[PDB]
Amino acid sequence: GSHMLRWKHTSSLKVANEPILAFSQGSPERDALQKALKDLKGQTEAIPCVVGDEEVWTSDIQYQLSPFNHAHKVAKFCYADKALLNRAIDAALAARKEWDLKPMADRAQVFLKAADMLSGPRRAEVLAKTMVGQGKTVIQAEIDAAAELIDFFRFNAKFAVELEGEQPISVPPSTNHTVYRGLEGFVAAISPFNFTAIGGNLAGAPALMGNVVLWKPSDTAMLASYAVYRILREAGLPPNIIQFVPADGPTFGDTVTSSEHLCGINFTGSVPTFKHLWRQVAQNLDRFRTFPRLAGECGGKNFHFVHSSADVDSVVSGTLRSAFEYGGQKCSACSRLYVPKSLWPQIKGRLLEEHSRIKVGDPAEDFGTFFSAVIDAKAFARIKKWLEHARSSPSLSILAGGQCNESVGYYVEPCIIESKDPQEPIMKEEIFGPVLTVYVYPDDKYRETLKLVDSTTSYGLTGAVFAQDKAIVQEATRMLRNAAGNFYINDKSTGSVVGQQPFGGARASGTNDKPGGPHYILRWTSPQVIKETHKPLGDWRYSYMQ
Amino acid sequence: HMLRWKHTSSLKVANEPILAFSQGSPERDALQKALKDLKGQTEAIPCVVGDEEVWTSDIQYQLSPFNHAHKVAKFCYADKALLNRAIDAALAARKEWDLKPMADRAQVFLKAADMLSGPRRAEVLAKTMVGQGKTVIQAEIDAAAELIDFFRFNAKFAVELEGEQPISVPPSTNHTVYRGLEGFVAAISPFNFTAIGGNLAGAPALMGNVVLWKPSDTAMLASYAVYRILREAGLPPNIIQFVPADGPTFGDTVTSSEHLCGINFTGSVPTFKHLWRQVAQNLDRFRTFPRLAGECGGKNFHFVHSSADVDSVVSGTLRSAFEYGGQKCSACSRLYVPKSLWPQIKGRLLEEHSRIKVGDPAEDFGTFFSAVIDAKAFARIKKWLEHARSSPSLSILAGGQCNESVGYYVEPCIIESKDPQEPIMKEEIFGPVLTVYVYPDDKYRETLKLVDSTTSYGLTGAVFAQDKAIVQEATRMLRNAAGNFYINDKSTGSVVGQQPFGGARASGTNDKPGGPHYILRWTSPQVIKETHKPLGDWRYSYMQ
Repeated sequence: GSHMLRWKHTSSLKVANEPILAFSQGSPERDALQKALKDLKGQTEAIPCVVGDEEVWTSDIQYQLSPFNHAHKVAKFCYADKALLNRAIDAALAARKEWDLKPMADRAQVFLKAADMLSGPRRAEVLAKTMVGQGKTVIQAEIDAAAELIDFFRFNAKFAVELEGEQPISVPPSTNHTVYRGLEGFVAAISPFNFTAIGGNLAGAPALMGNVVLWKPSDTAMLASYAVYRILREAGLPPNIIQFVPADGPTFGDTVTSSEHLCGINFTGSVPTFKHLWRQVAQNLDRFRTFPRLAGECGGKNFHFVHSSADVDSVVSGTLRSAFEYGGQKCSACSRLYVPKSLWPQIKGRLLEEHSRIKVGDPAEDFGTFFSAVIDAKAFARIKKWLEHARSSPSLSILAGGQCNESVGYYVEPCIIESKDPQEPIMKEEIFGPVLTVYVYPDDKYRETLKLVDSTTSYGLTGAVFAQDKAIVQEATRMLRNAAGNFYINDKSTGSVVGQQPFGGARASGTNDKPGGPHYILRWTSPQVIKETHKPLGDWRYSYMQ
Repeated sequence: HMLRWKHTSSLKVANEPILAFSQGSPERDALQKALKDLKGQTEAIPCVVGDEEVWTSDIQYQLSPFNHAHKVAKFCYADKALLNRAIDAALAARKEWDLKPMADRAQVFLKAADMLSGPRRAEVLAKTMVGQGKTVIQAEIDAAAELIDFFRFNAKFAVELEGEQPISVPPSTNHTVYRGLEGFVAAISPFNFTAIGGNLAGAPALMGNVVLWKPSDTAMLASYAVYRILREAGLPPNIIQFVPADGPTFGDTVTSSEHLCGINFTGSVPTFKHLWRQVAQNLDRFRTFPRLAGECGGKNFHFVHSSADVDSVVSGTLRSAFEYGGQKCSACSRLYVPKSLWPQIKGRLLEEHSRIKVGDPAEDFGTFFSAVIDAKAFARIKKWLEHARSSPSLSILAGGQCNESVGYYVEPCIIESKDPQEPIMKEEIFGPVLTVYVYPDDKYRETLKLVDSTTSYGLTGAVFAQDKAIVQEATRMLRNAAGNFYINDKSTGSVVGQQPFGGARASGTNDKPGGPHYILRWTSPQVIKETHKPLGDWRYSYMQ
């Protein structure tokens, strides 16, 4: 009755959130970051595609510009052509079986080592590249390229190693065991400009689970994304496990959805693009060896709802941060504020006062900067068009800000707008800029207004309620159950922390796979169950048949 | 502390015993009585929307497979209008159900499980026997044990899922709310397991969803019995709508609703692909991205190494290939045998074959298996038998007969193929048809590669061998050839909580019903962060 398959005990991992640094004057991290910023001034990095260990250049040359000084080309890179993408697929597939068979703990080690590199010796580098290339301030780069990315790597490693301990029941005469296989084929990872960490997670989490990946990073985050890629390779990621393949979006999607070996798309970006990819997979369903798994996070139109019992100062500070940090370029950013008439004079006064103190400028040169330029010319143009809409629309009034200037960087001042119409298009459409719209509701219609918060937009990502009345908090929490996948009581709608607020929402906001939580990795494994029976089978007949 | 989170508890459950049905036993007496209760009976089964029993003019009949003159049920197809009303009524009931504590929803399923275990066991077994053509033991493992286990184990998994909570750090408290999906779920269940219908509709309902359940026409009698048990166990109105319907009509209607949030499907590859494509076509109409779960069949193998225990190969293969007429997504239909063992295995298979009784499972408990499910299945299987008679690379070694004059009767059939790539080695027949390929002993490794490469499927498979090195090698080589992989056991008969069931390649999405993660497909988590102290400045210290 000897067991021919032997299963080894699996270990556990102790991890904690990466501490956020203060960057106080005289601190080593402030000095190190200033040096790293200086190291990037006037520099352009030539960033190749990487397939296996080969640096590959195509003729389709592209540039990443510094958002706050667009004369500065921070990187020159190139778009992979269809030939290179297909070569990358073939090479990844040829490397997959060995990587998938590697113990989970050994794959995890790569990510734990990368996390330690990011935490210590490479922190200043990835922060500086995120600041200069994506226009983040010190603290926005810190929470993203350091803390969040590090946390994704450590927490997903923990969740993955511990997943192997989730095993079925065995009853004599048999032993049952679940093998957490990677997906058979390759995964396409498509990451956004606004968080360096998201690129690391979109490519990294599937790789952790035994997959091979073609990673198309965001053009406007290339410098920091490549830094992360190199760190993973230095941390021991073998060749052909993650292919670094910047590419034209449509071209990339066409190529990966045309491969019989596509097994997943891990996407963060626009609703229309996610839908397009979903439709391409559906169109090509007959060619795939298996059913591809699509994961998408697709944005929001997020709210701060204020009840008359709210702490005014908390509303003001939390809303200013949520609406304007990183120029409002977060899928979680507050863009609609609902205020009761009774509190509006106080809140309006405070918002306008604090608004006048917000500094917009160069985040590398002036650490006094609250936020800097938006990401690129396309974003600038879109935001400018909304500001013009606000000026023309009778129902919209600009209370503060409204200016923009793209002569040196893509600079947009923080803008506060009041709408008399809770259904105005500006209350519905995601702007991805520093543009806050306020709707003032009569206190006596708070319940009807909560229904409007829930029904006005197509999105379901984040939202906050500010209130100190328990009954109201309970009621609002029930009414807004599906209006936000990340819901906040007396805190701002942005700044989810890995392991604390797993992030994601439904409605138009995506598939809600909750990166940052313990279940996200399950999308990237296809379990097999093995039953070994240790005694001979008896007769095919059953006793009741006699 | 505006929000207080009541502590969650654990739930202890064990597998339901499989009963022996020995002479004089309470279960055998009860089953015989229940079978007698069904003889000559036709139940008129309505659509059920809320508590309303609804009849349309589109009358349909379920026939007893082994005696098709016996109409075991008269039912009707829900039209587009009725399906749309069912959606509307379900959606209006959803919020209250979703807000009900997980433990309270679980209680309905635990009560249903106890009913199925005891007072309703004979009923659901008998209805599965008479309506779907199962023998006593096949009905027992399905309508009792598997269904009871789905209900108890999913309840345990769901209650314990609420204990999976994030880290809280002062001054904030974080909590995950495992919300049901917003919208309705369409459950589309197959004829071949009463339990699967219960799971496809029941698991999403457990997680706070509302469901339109289209049961299989050819399993209507037992499916409605399960539905009624759920309602009696406390399932409120409009949580599961009982809506038999024409397949295309049902799919067209649910995929046309802006409120579709999931399809839980078990059935054919082409139908699943069609539904997937309908959802993709209508993406712009949906309020959210619908979640499709599909289990889509297999072309499953038993691979024999020369060191195998021959008697185990023989009994395991006869069971896997022929129990319930081979009408399992897990059934062995391709057997690979080394030349050195073939004279033994051939001789034993052919001798035991002659002893297999095919007949009426209600009247003769000596029956190994009975008629296949319906006229369409009979015709498809006959086409394959005719192909075997035509093809020069295929030889019928035993069986090959069929007769639909009284029931849809197909004898067990054993075929040898000289071509390991013959279409019969690739395509799912869903009948009692076993094809054998004999390989030279010294080419076992090349043959393992063929096991992996020949078909489009990835569901079940077994290796019979008593050599550790060979088992380790085969296990590695066949890693993606089977999502349920067996060493020295038959490829069918997965048990909830022991062998979570499913596979990839063309076999579906592999969500592993029967395991702890399946329920995650039917929840959309929300995380609530409550901060207990006023927020500070919007400025940061490093800015000063």
